[PDB]
Amino acid sequence: FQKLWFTPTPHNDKEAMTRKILNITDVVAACRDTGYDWFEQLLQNLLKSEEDSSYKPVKKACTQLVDNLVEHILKYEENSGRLVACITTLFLFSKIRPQLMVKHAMTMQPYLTTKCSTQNDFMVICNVAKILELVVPLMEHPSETFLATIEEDLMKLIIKYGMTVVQHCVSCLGAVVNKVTQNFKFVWACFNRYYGAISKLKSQHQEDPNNTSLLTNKPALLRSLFTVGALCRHFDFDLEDFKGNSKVNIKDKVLELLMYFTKHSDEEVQTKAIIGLGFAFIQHPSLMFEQEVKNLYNNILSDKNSSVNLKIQVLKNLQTYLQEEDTRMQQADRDWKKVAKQEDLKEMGDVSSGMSSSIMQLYLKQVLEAFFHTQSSVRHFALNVIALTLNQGLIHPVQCVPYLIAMGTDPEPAMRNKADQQLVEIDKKYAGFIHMKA
Amino acid sequence: KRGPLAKIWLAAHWDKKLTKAHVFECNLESSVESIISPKVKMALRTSGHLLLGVVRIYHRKAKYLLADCNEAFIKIKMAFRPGILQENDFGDFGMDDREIM
Repeated sequence: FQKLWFTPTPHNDKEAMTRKILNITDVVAACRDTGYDWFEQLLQNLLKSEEDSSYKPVKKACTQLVDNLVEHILKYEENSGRLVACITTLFLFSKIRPQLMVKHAMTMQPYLTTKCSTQNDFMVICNVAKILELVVPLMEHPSETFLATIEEDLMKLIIKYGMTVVQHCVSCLGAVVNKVTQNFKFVWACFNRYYGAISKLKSQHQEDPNNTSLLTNKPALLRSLFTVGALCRHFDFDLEDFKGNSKVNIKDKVLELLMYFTKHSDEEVQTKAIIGLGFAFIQHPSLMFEQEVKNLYNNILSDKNSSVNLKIQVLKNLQTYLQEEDTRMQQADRDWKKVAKQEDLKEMGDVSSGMSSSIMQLYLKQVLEAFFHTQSSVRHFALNVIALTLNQGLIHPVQCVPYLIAMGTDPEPAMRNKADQQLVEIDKKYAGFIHMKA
Repeated sequence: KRGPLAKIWLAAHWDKKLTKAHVFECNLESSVESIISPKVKMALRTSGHLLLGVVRIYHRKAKYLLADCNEAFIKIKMAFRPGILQENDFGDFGMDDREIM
């Protein structure tokens, strides 16, 4: 592959270069179904494996490909599959190395500003938000008006669109606000508005469980729950300057308020509240230890519940917690030398390390029981949670071998493929285990 | 390598590059082994290595002499007195390691 694509391609016979761009976009847009881990691994290998100067053969082709893709995107001007695929390729090339797209961000800015109500357009907005998150802090001496309009249109986008876009944009907003600028009073006022609205709804509901205004303004409440969840996750405003005065333990506040709205009569309200709690959890893990959260999960996952969206939501909460914690640990370990001289030798902390294990021991059993569900999505999510746990060794393997064997006889092929592969890895290290539970 | 004992070095360490032309008459046993014993600053370790070398050389000489003698004797006994599916692995599970997800 280093000889098939990443060659310097001198500035003549442009048709070959255009055909190469067509080919690569086709490859990635077709690979969207399964995963992008392999592509990143290959590109990591090609880049790292030539670290010396040695004419930098891959670097030239890479930078010429990304800038020519930029130019192609510009000259497009107005088939949408190619637009979304090209933006996706830009996203991957930013992820592998971020310096490659420092110069073109000003050219990427206009797409974020305004768009339409079609799907593929939303995918474009999500991807360009991701790119901006990855590249903006690394920009050599940015312009303040650029940051101003960035934050302005990000807020305009938050207050006008759906779920996934809100998530993937409040991510980049939080990152850019905490890395370069400092105007956190804006976000503080935003959370003030949302908190006040949902609290007024709570107060009005506390003595009027049969009123009708709630059945009218439901969308505002739902959007408010999801937004306060995402804000508490990505961008922690329980600190010295956000409040600007003595702390009123806002994290505890939002915890109690969401936990209140968990007990209700409709379904969409409950689902959105659980989503809020999950986002709140990924920022403060210790909250999982609280008794109400415990009994809540250990009742939803058991007890033969009618709902099948609550169970899916719970399992998705656990899954995203595990993945995010793993990624944070790895990418925070990678840059050791900046903090090494300012950490003790006699401490050897555990509460920041052992915590991720402890959590599972409170819920694990129930999750395993969820294998025996008639729906398929529940089974798929349960197997995802267990295969994320075991792959970091958090829990003792030979107590969830029998369930992981009985999952070897589902109809869907990807299911039992993943199961059986997990089983052969469990065996190849530890000789005896399978013979114990057969 | 280099020296009037390089042959024994090779025969004690590598032994494969040593050709049938070397082994035969390159080294005069009664002289070279005699040279090894009073050679200046000879370590016991290297001496043991050289011992195995010279014994391997001598064994090879014995092999060649036996082969040539046997050839000669076989010669001398001559004279001229004019007077479908057969074995496939069961399905693919033998060799079709499945794709991960």
